[PDB]
Amino acid sequence: GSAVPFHGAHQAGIATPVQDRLHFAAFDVTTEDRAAFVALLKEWTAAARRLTAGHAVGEGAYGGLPEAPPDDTGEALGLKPSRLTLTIGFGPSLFTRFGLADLRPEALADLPKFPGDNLDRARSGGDLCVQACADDPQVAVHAIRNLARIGFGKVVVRWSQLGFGKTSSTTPDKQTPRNLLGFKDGTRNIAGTEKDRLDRFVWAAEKDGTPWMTGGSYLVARRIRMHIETWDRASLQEQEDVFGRDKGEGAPVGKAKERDEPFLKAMKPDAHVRLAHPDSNGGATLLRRGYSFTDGTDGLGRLDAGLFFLAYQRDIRTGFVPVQRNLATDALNEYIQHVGSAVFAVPPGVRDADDWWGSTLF
Amino acid sequence: SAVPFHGAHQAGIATPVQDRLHFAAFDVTTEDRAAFVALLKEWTAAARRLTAGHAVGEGAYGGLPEAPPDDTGEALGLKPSRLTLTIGFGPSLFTRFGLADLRPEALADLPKFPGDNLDRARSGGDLCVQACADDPQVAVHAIRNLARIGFGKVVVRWSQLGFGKTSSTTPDKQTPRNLLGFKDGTRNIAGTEKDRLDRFVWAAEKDGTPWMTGGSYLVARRIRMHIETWDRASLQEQEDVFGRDKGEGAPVGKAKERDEPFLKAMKPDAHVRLAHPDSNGGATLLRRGYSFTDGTDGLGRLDAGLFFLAYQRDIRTGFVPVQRNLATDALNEYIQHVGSAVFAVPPGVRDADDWWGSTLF
Ligand code: HEM
Ligand code: HEM
Repeated sequence: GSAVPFHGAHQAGIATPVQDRLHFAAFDVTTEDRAAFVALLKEWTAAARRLTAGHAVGEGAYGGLPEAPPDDTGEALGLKPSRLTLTIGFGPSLFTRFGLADLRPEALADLPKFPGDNLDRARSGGDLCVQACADDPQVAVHAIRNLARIGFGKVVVRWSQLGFGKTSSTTPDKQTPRNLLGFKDGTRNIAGTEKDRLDRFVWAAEKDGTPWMTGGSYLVARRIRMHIETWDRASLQEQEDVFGRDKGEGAPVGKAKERDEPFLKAMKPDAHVRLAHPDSNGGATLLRRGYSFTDGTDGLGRLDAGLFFLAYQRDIRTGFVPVQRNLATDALNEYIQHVGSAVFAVPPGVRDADDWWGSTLF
Repeated sequence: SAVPFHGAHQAGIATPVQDRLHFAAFDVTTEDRAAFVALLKEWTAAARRLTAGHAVGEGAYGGLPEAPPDDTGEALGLKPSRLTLTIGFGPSLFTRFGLADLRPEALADLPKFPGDNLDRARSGGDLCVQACADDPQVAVHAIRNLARIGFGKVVVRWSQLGFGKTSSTTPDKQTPRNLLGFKDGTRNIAGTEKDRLDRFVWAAEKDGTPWMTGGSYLVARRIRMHIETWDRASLQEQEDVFGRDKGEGAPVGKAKERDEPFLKAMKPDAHVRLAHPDSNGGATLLRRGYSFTDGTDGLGRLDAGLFFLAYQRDIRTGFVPVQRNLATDALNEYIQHVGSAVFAVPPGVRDADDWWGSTLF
């Protein structure tokens, strides 16, 4: 229930241990006033400082003037900080505004069309995003709700996504969670202690060619529907062939323990782990940080399940794109479909109580 | 860490309220009474396993490679997490299997209420399973696997995820707050009150339907909140809507949350005043609902609210009179009922040989 420090060279919510709950919101900007938008950014940062510490935003949830609405909507009163992190990102469409065209980073690449893509334009894109992660879903909702409220008239929510449970790990010393297909997800990720690997693969460096992004990262978000009816009638051998790990232990095929190193030649040629592995992609490596979701039924008598996939990388062109291209022949494609997509530039961290979100850009 | 599955009553009604909810309504697709009884028996065996934290059937792995696993596996390595599984039968079940004359009179259809805007697709249902647990993945895995075992005899009509408190960070006799920011549950029937449970919650044999003795009747209402509207109301408006202050949750004019309300100091259309048993001829409810937030609708608005669950000894003397009295509730300005269902929740599974529905079939 402890707090995660909000200030740093990097934003929390990336290398941070993965919290149990996600509330992800993408916003469109509805003001042309660059000065108004900057004011919003400073205001949102002040609220984030309170929220991540478990304090009410503004002057609190009650005790103000009786005839004025409370500053804080109040549903997180009495709750601990619950490891809340708030991570902000800027979509490519934002750089068409406030005369920011020349500042859009090369590494913020538009994604090409991928085979099987069936993207819903209304749950894709967005001028910016806020990733709220916490162990308590009420805490995450309260944060998004109160940010949107403060931004009323300058931003609106385009689409949002709640994840009821993580399917990723930045802490290999703790139990690896399972996704809704029943497999451990997160074994060979990048850990928050591997500061060398984070520099090489996650944080944008100054020499990369966009100085304001130094210390930031780039985020790919993909909403992926799972065909659980199809999956649930496949044999155990089929399911394990698709991945290249056994279902029970999550060990690479042929080996005994989850964390034994995969021997790719023993896997089927179209096995997910074989195709995604850095060694098959010129060393391309990703920080995976996704969550499971279910949004009711599909109206055809079945549950509707999926995975909200999130990846952080130093350069979308050298991270997500090569690996996703290599999955064109993935055996997993038979059981999933990508139905939403968006990319963001995640700026550097808020360095101290004088700094603010996006200060290096504006 | 676990809640016993067997008893005179089903668990998940008087037992401690768990942090998360996965509620699913099912429609029945078979006409064959025997095939349905067989499914009820299979479901009971699976529920025994799930509530103890074990996989269904012969497990999630280690079986014959050319066979699909009995259990879909996403709860491997998790704990029982206080999972309870509570089944109920909707009025429409009784049009099948020759059961028409066994429908309890207390399982009454709900009137249309002023301001209802009920989504047909998220209403009704031949039966329900309420899955409560401290880990949402444990609850989802239970619904996912019962549906799979039932495939071909039942389909999922609608499903709802909900959250209450998070018990790892929140003390347990701290009242949870709803998404309007007000404490919710202060004056409620507690699981410790055996006498009030008998008076108000459990069906008795003299009520008229012997096979329902020890069961209860369930009303589910999906209630959307107009969040953005609520959040623009003054603090005084919000407190006047309920008749309690927002910070402490004390009845107006009182000092503490648990001070008994003085109804005459509340506005005549305040929610607590209209819902209180003294304003409804003594009618008293066991509320056991959960908040929901499903995302955002087409207008950028927050799709969130209260998934209201009330258990009672007779719908006609429980939910119906109280809800009728809310016709003029000041709260109506900020909420809308958009889904509804009622269910007869049978008596408990007595022992290892018993099964869900045995007293009816
Ligand atoms: C529903 C969609 C997906 C599911 C169920 C899934 C499942 C898995 C599983 C079970 C593993 C093995 C354990 C681990 O090392 O984490 C894995 C590994 C991995 N996945 Fe996926 N995955 C999905 C989508 C994706 C996508 C879209 C990408 C990249 C575009 C990706 C990239 C990777 C990578 C890089 C690894 C680590 C391979 C290694 O280095 O050993 N996955 N995935
Ligand atoms: C979004 C919908 C609703 C919200 C936010 C809400 C909220 C509240 C709040 C804050 C209280 C006072 C604290 C407490 O004793 O629990 C309360 C009391 C109560 N409510 Fe509601 N309520 C809702 C719907 C309903 C409905 C539909 C019913 C019945 C049909 C109902 C019946 C009651 C009862 C019986 C009490 C106890 C009053 C007393 O005995 O002091 N509520 N509710």
